[PDB]
Amino acid sequence: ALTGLSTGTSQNTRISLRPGPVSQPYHHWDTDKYVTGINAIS
Amino acid sequence: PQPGVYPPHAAGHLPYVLYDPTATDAKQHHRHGYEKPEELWTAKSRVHPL
Amino acid sequence: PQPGVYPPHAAGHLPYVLYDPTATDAKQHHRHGYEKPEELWTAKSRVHPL
Amino acid sequence: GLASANVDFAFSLYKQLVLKAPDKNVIFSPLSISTALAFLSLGAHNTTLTEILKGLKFNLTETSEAEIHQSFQHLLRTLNQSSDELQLSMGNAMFVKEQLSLLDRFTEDAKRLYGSEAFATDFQDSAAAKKLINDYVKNGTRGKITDLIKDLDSQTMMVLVNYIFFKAKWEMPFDPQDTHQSRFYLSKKKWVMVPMMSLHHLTIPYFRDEELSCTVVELKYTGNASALFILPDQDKMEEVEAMLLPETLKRWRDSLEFREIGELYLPKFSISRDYNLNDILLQLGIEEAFTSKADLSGITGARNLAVSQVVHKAVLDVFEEGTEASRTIVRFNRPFLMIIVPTDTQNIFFMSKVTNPKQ
Amino acid sequence: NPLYGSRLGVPDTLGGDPKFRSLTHEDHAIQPQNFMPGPLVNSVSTKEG
Amino acid sequence: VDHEYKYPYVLGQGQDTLAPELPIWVYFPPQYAYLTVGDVNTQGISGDSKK
Amino acid sequence: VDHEYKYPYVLGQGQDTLAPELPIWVYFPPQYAYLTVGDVNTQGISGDSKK
Repeated sequence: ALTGLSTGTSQNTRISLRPGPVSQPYHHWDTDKYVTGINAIS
Repeated sequence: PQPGVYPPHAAGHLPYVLYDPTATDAKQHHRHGYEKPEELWTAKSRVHPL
Repeated sequence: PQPGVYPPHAAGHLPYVLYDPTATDAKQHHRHGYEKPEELWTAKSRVHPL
Repeated sequence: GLASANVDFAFSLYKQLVLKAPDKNVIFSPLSISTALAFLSLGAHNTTLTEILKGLKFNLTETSEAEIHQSFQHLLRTLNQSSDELQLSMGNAMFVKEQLSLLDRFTEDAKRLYGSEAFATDFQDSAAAKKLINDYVKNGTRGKITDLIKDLDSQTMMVLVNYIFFKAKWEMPFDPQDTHQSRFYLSKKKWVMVPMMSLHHLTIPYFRDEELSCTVVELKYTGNASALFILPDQDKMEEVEAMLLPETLKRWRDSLEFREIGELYLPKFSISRDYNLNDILLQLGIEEAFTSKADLSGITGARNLAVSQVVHKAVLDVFEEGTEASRTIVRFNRPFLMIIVPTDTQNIFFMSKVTNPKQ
Repeated sequence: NPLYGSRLGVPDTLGGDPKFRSLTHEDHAIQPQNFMPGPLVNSVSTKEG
Repeated sequence: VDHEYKYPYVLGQGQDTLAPELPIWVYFPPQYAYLTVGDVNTQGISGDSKK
Repeated sequence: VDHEYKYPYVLGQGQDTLAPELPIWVYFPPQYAYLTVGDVNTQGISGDSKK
């Protein structure tokens, strides 16, 4: 179903807010890891 | 020296170049020799102080 | 893309960068934190047709 | 005495493999090649048997070929006696020229003892021969191995097929929810994005070889076997290979002590490669059978048959829960060795060198 | 454009190694947004209180 | 027209790509292809190498 | 004088490096040092980390 940042009137009735604001990333490289956000677009 | 402006890496061999998949041992044969990088070409490689 | 202009590789860690040898894993502490590349910095990275 | 010579032959075969490909991924089952070579020996005579048994380090002054066979058949019987928790399926075979009548006695002996089945093969129109051999190998396995034979020459005389596939579960299965996308370092400054699976707060057999510059960890399977992962330090893989001997493997196995390792990272790779063993077996020490002088009288009794192609494909899967998945820090982000052995006895089920898990 | 799906992808399998699936024209609720909605501070009806 | 010589030059190598020697023949211009540098990579066991 | 701001700027971080507040005191200007980015590496078996 729906995952990540979403807004709506109920759990079933939402719209996704991906990829989120530009002020935050949705994927990067950690110290020893590639971390992908829940609000990531590919 | 500043960090090198690396050409982006691809899943199989190199991106944006037309190679022969049979020559390579990589498993990206579906692209038929022309490939895209698995990381979006982002720039911002050269760093400056704050 | 043209081949990247790679900074030359040092025998241990990175060249032309002062660092802490104790924080490294290699045993190349004899140069005391500042190292030069094992390969002389040669340029000629970008190529053109003949 | 069979197992020690098996390991020695395995190591020599792997050395020839790396000699033919210094950096490419290596994957092969020494057990599969051993059964294939012994089964080829089953049909030999005169000095061909002597040469094929000079291969695999066999002292004929003490050990006779019949007892070698019997030990192999006992090994297969024990392997097929295992339950479903761990299975190793092996299906090597021989495709004989249909223009020459194959020996019924040899086929019966192969079926009863080595379980391999051979039949007359329409090698005429080798394009169709490729199709039929691929169809047979696909029907044999569940679908693990396809396109095994790359090409067949015109009037190819006989071909030797060897396939294999493991199916086992880790004693400490990896958590798929903890599988992280990370970097695998091909070289000092060359890396590839590959998924690695992680564990934490676990104890496994572990050994840091300070006079060999490597690190050995053992991951046990739910059955009677296990796997050994060998991580050399940076730019020290070749030194490990040079001093890599069965006398090294025995010391590694006897020097495995449990250690509470903090985190363990292991690339999620499924290696699968096909290997043509003509030149490699020629360099190994078996050469007379490949030059139209095999004297393969056990096959038909006419000395008309010699080996032209030996193709082996070892498919082996390393995922979170094993095959076909649904403090001290160890990270396998460097090229590494992988040797699958029993805990009871030393005999190499699988052996691999991984340099690019993306490949 | 309601007739065309997005060239971007959204997660399908979660975890540390998230696989991403492309978007069709059927799943309009997962369409990515260029701009975020405005802030809301206790914007609730009188039925909650 | 490659005035700036941007693309590899394949003329003047003795190739059988020339215009016909008599004006009563039709010229079929050759298809353009060139050779570039690369990395020699072995093809598995056999030792055959491809650039 | 770093008019071009080419070197890292460490003033205005609330450091005990200010000039003395009384004119009768002598200033000892602080030694210049700065922090930069790097790669965090774990110290093998010991488990410690260093940038």
